[PDB]
Amino acid sequence: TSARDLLREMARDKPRLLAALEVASAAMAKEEAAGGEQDALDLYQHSLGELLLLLAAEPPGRRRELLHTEVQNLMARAEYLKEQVKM
Amino acid sequence: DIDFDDLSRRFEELKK
Ligand SMILES: [Co+2]
Repeated sequence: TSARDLLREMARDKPRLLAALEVASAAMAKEEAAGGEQDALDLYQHSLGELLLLLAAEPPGRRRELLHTEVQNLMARAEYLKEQVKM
Repeated sequence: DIDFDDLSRRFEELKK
C-alpha cells in the first residue's frame, strides 16, 4: 500500500479531503497524457490550494503527516511541470 | 512543524 492509498483511506470519513485528493489524482493522470500539461497545472493549482487549507485544519496525527508529505510532493511535481511547460 | 510560509510563497509563485 502506497502512502497515497493510505492517505485516501484515512480520509474516508472526510469528503472534502477525498475530493481535493481526487482533483490531485486527475492532475497526475493529465501529466501522463499527450497535450495534458496545462490541464495538469490547473488541477494541481486547484487541489493544492484546497489541500493547504485542509492541512492547516488538520489535527496532529498520522493523517496530518501523510497529508503534509503528499502536499510537498504535489507542489514539487507541479513546480517541475511548470518549468517544463515554460520551455 | 509545517512551514506554511514556504508553502504559501511557493503556491503564489506556482499559480501564475
Ligand atoms: Co475548490
